[PDB]
Amino acid sequence: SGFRKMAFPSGKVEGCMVQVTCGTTTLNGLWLDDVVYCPRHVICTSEDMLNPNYEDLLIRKSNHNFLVQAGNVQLRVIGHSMQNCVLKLKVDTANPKTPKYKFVRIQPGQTFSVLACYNGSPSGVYQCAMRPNFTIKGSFLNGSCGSVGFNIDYDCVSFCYMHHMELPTGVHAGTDLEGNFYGPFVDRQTAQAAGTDTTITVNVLAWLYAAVINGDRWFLNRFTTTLNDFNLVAMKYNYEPLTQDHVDILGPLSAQTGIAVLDMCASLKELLQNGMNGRTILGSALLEDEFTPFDVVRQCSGVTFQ
Amino acid sequence: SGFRKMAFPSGKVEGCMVQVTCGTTTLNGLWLDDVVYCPRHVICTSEDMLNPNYEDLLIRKSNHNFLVQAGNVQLRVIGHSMQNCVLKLKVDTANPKTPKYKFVRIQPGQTFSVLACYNGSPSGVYQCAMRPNFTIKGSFLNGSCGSVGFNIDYDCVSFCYMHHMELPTGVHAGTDLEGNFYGPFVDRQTAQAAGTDTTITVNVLAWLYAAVINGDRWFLNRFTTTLNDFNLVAMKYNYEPLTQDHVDILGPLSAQTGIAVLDMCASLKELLQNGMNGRTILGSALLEDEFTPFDVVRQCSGVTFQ
Ligand SMILES: O=C(c1cc(=O)[nH]c(=O)[nH]1)N1CCC(c2ccc(Cl)c(Cl)c2)CC1
Ligand SMILES: O=C(c1cc(=O)[nH]c(=O)[nH]1)N1CCC(c2ccc(Cl)c(Cl)c2)CC1
Repeated sequence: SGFRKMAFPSGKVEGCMVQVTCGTTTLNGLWLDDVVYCPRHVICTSEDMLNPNYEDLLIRKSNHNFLVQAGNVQLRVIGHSMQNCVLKLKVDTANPKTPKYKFVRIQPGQTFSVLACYNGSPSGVYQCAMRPNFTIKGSFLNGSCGSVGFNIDYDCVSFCYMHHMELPTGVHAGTDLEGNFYGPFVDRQTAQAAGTDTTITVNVLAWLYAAVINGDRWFLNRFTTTLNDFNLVAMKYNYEPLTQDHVDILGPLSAQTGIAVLDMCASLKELLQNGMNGRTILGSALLEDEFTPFDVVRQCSGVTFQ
Repeated sequence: SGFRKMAFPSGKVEGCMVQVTCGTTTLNGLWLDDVVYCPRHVICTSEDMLNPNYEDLLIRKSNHNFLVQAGNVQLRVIGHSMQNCVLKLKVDTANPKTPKYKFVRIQPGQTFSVLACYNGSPSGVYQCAMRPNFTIKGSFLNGSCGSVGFNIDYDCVSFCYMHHMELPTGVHAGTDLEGNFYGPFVDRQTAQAAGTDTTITVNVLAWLYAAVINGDRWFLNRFTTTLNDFNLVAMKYNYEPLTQDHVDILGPLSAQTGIAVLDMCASLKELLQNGMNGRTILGSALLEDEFTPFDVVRQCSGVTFQ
């Protein structure tokens, strides 16, 4: 038993991280087969950051302007191209540590692991969720651009996020690995604001099921509610509305605990209206929304990876 | 910026995990050079667990009773011995992925990363602290014994924990890698209780400095206090007393923020006496004590590893 913010093991990703330098700008790249992927703003200088014309900036570069290092080994760049907001550098050596991988775009409410890197060297791993406003609440310092987010399904790494920038409010924005931003952001150093965030309701319910599995039961009651009665209260508290698909997704956790989803919703309704009265749930005094139903199942029933 | 529960990258450890089977009992082992380390209770059966005589149980075993698998490859066991509560299995092949490593015993209040494993396969990584009562608040299911805890200093993995059991209250107990338990526990299935836990004060202060670094300042004031006046309040709230060594350890965070340690103690004194009034610090509504001063520095100033 127990419940922790658990990240995926990062070994398969650590061997794909490299350092990319162009001019006096250095950041991280992702080396898969014979291509290195990195944020295209590596080709900017101080004068360009405010209103860069990336087509102009790239045509003025040649392959030898790009220094790629995998630890000690230098990788020879033999080609470059731009795909949306990511740069693809063709190199002369295929990465022998390339795992089975795919590029997926995730949805708000989904979670993934971030391998934070500096100078091509992995520094730490943590779990976060994609917020409804398409930002993530990460932990990133200068030099972290090009760090990636990923999930592991069996033996396959699904890359879903490449880090590009920090917004003024301290949250983070980036792209999928095809270079398309999450959210309405662009890779220029203008002041951009994220939309208002909401709480991910299906995740809060999954976390309450994890609490019950671990012996925290004080918030339960025998009331029930309907989807529509719940959603009326949820919207008042800036909670995402709950759909029938969400109910179905929680099925396995309902089955395992014997507490119907709409029963659990009645408990949540109560917690939203009267607070938690200085009591805690799984060691938190706030309702946690960055565990998916799948995260809970994986941690409270146990699945490994190859 | 930002602040997350960040674990060390686990790649260097993932390649040392193997599966150990003896009879119908299977758990995880740690394969370094030509030795596999695992909890000695792998040699117990249902009849033995309550009052095992490990010397008796081991003399009745031969090398061929131990099945060790590294993925597909079977490792031939060519010798066995017991060192305190860990079993050492000599195998015919040295692990080619053995990192630079050392075995260290950590102190209460220190943090480390746990690589949770099942059937020799890494499942997740998370950060925890060694509690003052020598337990950890982990997340472990059946089959997790032999999972290890570690820190990474530069290129060197310091192994500090091997998982042995879950106590009745849902917390976890284990040994260092020399097989000596943390705390007053023994590897038998008797009911054992942990002592009362306390809050790790130097860690709470480090976390308040991280909050200031990240722009949460609402709890500051201009009061100051003395070590002895603070410790009188701390003991009333089940907080570990604060020493001059702790003050010195926080120096770099005092320097970076311009807030003297005893000033920060006055803020903590206030938070303990009046609570947080439904305000939050770094996204928590409780005082967090599982980040060391070194954890904060690493995350709020940036250090990588080789
Ligand atoms: O490395 C970081 C960084 C990331 C982070 O999350 N937090 C932090 O403090 N620093 N940089 C700041 C953004 C910079 C940039 C330059 C040019 C463009 Cl066009 C854009 Cl969009 C961004 C590159 C350098
Ligand atoms: O794998 C787990 C496990 C760990 C955990 O943390 N949580 C959970 O639910 N299960 N086991 C329970 C302890 C068992 C044991 C058997 C014999 C002895 Cl002598 C001892 Cl001391 C312990 C081995 C199997």
